[PDB]
Amino acid sequence: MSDRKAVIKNADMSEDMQQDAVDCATQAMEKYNIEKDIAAYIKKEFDKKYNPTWHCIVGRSGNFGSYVTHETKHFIYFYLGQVAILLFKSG
Repeated sequence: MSDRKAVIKNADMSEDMQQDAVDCATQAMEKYNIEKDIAAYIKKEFDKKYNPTWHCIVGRSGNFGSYVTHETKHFIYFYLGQVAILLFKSG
């Protein structure tokens, strides 16, 4: 019995981001309980403190495997029971 997954999938970043992401993700979920604010709070917190711009997006097993490339060259991917977050920099 575990109705609260919340796990990370993969991350090809330096590491300071998957760390600041897991935190900005934890605080984003603690400060914000929405889906567009978590992505707007992590995307706004990332670009406003990591240089524009990051693609902190959220979803639910929709189609994060045929429209997240954009030549990322580095990114991270979180999971939250039915939800899927994708942070990265398409700069």
